Amino acid sequence: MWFEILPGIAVMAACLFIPGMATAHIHKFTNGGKEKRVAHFSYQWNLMERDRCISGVNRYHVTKGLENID
Amino acid sequence: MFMINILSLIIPILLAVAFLTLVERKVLGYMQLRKGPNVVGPYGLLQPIADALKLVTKEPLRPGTSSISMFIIAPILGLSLALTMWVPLPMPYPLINMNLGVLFMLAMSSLAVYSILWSGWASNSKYALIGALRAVAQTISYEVTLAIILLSVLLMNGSYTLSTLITTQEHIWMIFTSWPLAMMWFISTLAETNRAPFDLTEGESELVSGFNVEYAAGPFAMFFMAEYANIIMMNAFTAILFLGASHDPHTPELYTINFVLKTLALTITFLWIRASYPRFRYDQLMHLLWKSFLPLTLALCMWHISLPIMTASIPPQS
Amino acid sequence: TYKFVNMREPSMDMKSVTDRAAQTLLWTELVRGLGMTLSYLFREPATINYPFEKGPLSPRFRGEHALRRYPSGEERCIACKLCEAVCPAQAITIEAEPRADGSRRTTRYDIDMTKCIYCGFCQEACPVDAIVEGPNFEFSTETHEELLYNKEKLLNNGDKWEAEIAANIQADYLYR
Amino acid sequence: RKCDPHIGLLHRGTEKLIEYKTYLQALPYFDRLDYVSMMCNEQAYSLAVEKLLNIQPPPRAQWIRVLFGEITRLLNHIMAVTTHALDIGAMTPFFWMFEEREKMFEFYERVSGARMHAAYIRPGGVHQDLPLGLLDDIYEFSKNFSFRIDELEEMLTNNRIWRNRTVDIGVVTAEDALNYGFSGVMLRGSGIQWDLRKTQPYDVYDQVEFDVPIGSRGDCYDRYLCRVEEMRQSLRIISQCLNKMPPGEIKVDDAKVSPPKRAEMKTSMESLIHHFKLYTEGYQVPPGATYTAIEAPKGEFGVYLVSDGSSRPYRCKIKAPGFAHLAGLDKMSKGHMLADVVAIIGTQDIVFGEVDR
Amino acid sequence: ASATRVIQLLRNWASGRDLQAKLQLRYQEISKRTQPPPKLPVGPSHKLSNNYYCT
Amino acid sequence: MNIMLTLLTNVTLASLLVLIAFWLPMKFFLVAITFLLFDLEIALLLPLPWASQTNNLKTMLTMALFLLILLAASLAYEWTQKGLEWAE
Amino acid sequence: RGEYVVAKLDDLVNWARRSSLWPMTFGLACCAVEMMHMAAPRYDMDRFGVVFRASPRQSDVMIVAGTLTNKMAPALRKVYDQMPEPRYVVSMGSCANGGGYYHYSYSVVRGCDRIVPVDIYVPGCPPTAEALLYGILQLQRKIKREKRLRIWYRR
Amino acid sequence: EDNKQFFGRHRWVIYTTEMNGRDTFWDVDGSMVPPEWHRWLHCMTDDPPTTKPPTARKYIWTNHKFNVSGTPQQYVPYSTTRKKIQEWVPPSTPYK
Ligand SMILES: CCCCCCCCCCCCCCCCCC(=O)OC[C@H](COP(=O)([O-])OCC[N+](C)(C)C)OC(=O)CCCCCCCCCCCCCCCCC
Ligand code: SF4
Ligand code: SF4
Ligand code: SF4
Repeated sequence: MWFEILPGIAVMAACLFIPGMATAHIHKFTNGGKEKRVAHFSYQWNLMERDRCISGVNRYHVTKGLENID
Repeated sequence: MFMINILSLIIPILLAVAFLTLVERKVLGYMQLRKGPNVVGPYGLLQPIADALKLVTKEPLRPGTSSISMFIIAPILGLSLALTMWVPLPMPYPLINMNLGVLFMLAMSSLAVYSILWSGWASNSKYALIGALRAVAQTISYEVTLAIILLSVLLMNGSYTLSTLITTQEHIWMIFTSWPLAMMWFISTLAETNRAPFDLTEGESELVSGFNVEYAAGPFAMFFMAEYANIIMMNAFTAILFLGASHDPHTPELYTINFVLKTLALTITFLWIRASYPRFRYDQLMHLLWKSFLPLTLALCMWHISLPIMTASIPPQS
Repeated sequence: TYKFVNMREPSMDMKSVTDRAAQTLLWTELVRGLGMTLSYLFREPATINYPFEKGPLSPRFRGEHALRRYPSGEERCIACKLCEAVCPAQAITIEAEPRADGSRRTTRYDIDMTKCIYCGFCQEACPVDAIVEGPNFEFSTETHEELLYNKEKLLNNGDKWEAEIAANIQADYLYR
Repeated sequence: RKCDPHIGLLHRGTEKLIEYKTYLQALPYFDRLDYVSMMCNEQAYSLAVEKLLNIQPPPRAQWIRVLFGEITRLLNHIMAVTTHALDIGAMTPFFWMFEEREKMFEFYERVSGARMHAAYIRPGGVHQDLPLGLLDDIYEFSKNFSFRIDELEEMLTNNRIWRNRTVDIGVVTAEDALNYGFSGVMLRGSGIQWDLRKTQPYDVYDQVEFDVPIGSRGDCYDRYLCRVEEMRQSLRIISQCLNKMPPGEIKVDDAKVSPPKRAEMKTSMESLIHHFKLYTEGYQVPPGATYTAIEAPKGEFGVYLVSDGSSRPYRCKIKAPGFAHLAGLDKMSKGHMLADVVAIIGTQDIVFGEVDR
Repeated sequence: ASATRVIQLLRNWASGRDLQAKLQLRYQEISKRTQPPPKLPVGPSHKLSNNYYCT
Repeated sequence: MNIMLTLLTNVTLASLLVLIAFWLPMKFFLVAITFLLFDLEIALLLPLPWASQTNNLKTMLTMALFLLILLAASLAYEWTQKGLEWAE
Repeated sequence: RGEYVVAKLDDLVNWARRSSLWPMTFGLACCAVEMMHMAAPRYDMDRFGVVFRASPRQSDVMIVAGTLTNKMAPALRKVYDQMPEPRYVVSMGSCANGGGYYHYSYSVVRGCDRIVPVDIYVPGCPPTAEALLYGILQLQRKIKREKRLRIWYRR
Repeated sequence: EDNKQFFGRHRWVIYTTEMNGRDTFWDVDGSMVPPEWHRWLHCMTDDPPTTKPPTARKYIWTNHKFNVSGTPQQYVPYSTTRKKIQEWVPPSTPYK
């Protein structure tokens, strides 16, 4: 037979699964069901501080839209 | 918050490294017509635990000719490097989104050779010293092709951001565009990772153990695990580079399944490739590298820089 | 009759050079090597599951000396000492003495397991098929002393096995 | 530049004890001389002794000798080719056809009763008879062993790694090779046109047909191919002898050199004495000396057996086929890389039982 | 023997040979381990007459 | 910070599990120098990806390819005058 | 209880060591080839721990296979001291056990006991390949009946 | 037995959980096969003891021992010959 290596393979897939879901789900939990807003250039950065400072709770992820302005 | 993600990344990486010893002795055997570790643990699920436990309970020998200061920094310098190298890997959304991640991965890859260099000096034996001397010279000679292959590949991709890899490689695998460089890249991975036909040091009889000639259980855990640790990732780096998957923002599960399967399959080929080829002699390594691999890589970099200019296909860095 | 080996000539035509150039650039014989191992991966293993599975042997197997006994009960060895003379390693040590009944019987029969070689000469020596090499190999030890066998151990080995080795010489004495 | 292959690390004064023992007790020494091709050593000793004794083995024994001589021939190049690859650093092509050795290794258990040191071929024929049905099993093994060697050649010969690491390495000119005392694969691989069976036909080897795979250049690779082609030629010799099995006895019909049958052992007085004396001191070998030499699957194996005329040998100097072969390590490694040294050893298949006595 | 069809064609293709025709493990072609009594022949000179050791 | 935290945690894990494993129980020069010169020449064309998006990429084409042929030229002179065929 | 705690630790350490030995080959004669068949798939040993890591420094048990010579005597010995503990030596075959077929010879020391402390003896000339697998297995059970942490607790 | 399986593996066993006082559950060993089944298991013949009982004799062991080494039931070499040089046993009482 040959499939006796499959359970050795399968446990690895479980181990490598943890980083993929964790760093994704932790992103969802730390962004409130969203993803971490990437900032590869200055614009993507001061955009966050614009959103972080307006939220009032000093969190960029929470966003206030049309219900905020009049 | 952040720290719980750190253990959630490195810890499963470390536990996977211990298990890779099992398949190294098992899938080789199932190709060698052997059985592989089966008696201990159900289907050999517990052999890596047995392997790792004596290495952390056997006597740690410090030869009198070995500088204890150098004897301890090197295994830490190796294992830690492998773990921190994982932080920019683009697992759906990478833990570290370094816009220069490609350079970041390559930079500390060069830092790896200090692990063998210092160990060869720390061991301080005639045969041991030359074994490391003509081991480091191999790894450095393979980094120049490593950089050139990288430089050509992301030239068509865009910037050096490792997250951009999944964006450029949207519809077609990048291998279909740089397959002459893919095998150029793959063999380069086979040499930096110190595996046959470039096992060389860790060769069970090439250099008996090379970097582990006098270096036995105890601190040797952080010097025979690190090489296997780079194996899973440098193949995974190839998986991101040429075999990129799809990532749905509403379901990152698909890309986790696809990438892990792709990198696990590549590691099978990596374990496949040890059990099918002899070991290159030292002169043959440089002859293959400088005089056949090095010129071809330069020509392909010639081609891959003009082609976006040829077809107005320059990629957006932002 | 004879035959060369390395007398193949490489063809210089456009076709032949193309295959060689393709082989060098696009590694094909390397892939051929890969295919050979991979086809063997899907080949069933031949790993005997010791101790539960045990390797095959033949009714002629040689090991673990053991004196036998006649169907009446008296031991076979009449101290004819051909085994002692034959023994190419001189592992046998036999001292004779006239037993109270009158017939011979060895008062000392030590065969040093770690001088013996299991060549099977000793059974061919004594015409009464007194000493034979049994089918045992499972007598590895942890002290050097217990390997040094004596008359008492040899008889105990004989009484222990006997029945197994009884059929062995029954199916092999025709060949001898 | 300069190489000194120091030896003695296994040395046993083999012929020193040979003097004190008689011929029959001397036979297990030969099986332990080359621990790779064991029964081939038995062949050399038995030929030498029965050459002095002026007694020829029965035809049934002779056709057994080539069948087992080629069985040992199958063993050694598996030992030689695979570990030479293991010397280079190839693991799996070593193991695959290593398993096939347990097939006729099991055959050895069927005949002699032991596995390695058979003690089967003796002066005056062969000790025991072939067990019933074993010849069919030999055919079963032979019919499939050709496949495994196609697996070896495909894995090793064509691959560029095997060539570039081993070809053009350790070349040796024909005149230098022969004048160095080399033999067998050392000569035939390096252009020299000579094989013991074809030229000096001992035993029934003349009747069987085969080819001698000599080489053109004579490096480690050429020797490696010479070994694997002899393997195919060994299969040919196995095919012919196995189909040439005669009706005949296994040992000479001379009770002064051959033990009488166990049925006759316990039936007749002459048989009782003849086995008794043959198993006390052995047989009286007429004085003289000889150098009966046959090709071992590694090289030329011979013995200088000089007998005083008693029941025990006087002096038996054993030709070591690797004795001269290991002497060439100086030049075959000269002008070559360090890794080529083990390649020289691997293609020589240096076995530390003969070069060290 | 053992294996299934789709596996056989997989290893048949990867090796370029028909392994099912002849394999390297014995299944049923092995001769029966127990065998009839082997009545051995006699010596060429086994004769009650004109066989003196003078010859 | 996060970068410093990641590397710091890796060192402690390596340090921690090292401690439990210690208390609980001219050719050689030429390959170095040739790599050094090639590696330094390699660093020149590392900024190539963004340089490929310059507004005068025609001049980039002449000169980015310039360094690459010099890489070949340096090897070519090295190869022909022995060089990569290291002393043996 | 304390004795239970030291018993569980003893089992955990013993089970690891017995199940994953890393033997280093010291074959010198025909005793090497037959053990080397244990590497062959017929009696695979890598099924349980014993693997190709070799590297005499990274070795638990040493198998001394073949005849031992006086000129081989010191070089083999210095290997044994350099071998880190727990070090056990396996005596392979009649020659390494007590000299065997060359007991009365000038270039062989009778047995490996005169050189190294032999923990296990495997008779044979050569011992059958599977018989050594038994010898390794009985050595494995020998480790199972070890009370290192138990004997420390009594102290 | 499994005749469909390939040679060698075609016959296999699992041992008793209680072998002569000492348990064999994680104490697997090859030295518990009795003389009767030492043949059939090893493919030394095709005649299982259930279908071919061994020749019954009085001196044969009625209970097959394992490898007694390690246990206090080991073997110790000792001279089985008798001393042949006796002393003078000097007589007592008087003085010269
Ligand atoms: C419009 C088209 C534009 C592009 C066209 C480009 C040209 C056409 C394509 C050319 C071929 C592709 C590029 C070159 C590749 C070969 C490079 C080379 O040096 O080859 C010769 C080299 C050297 O061969 P050599 O040493 O025998 O000969 C070289 C020439 N002399 C002698 C003068 C020096 O071959 C190798 O390096 C062999 C492989 C070594 C590593 C061992 C493992 C191999 C594993 C193979 C199977 C797995 C593959 C995995 C692939 C990746 C998967 C993700
Ligand atoms: S088998 Fe040979 S060496 Fe062993 S006791 Fe019998 S005759 Fe002596
Ligand atoms: S040869 Fe046989 S009968 Fe003679 S002493 Fe030895 S065991 Fe007894
Ligand atoms: S015990 Fe026998 S097989 Fe082992 S080395 Fe000595 S003679 Fe050779």
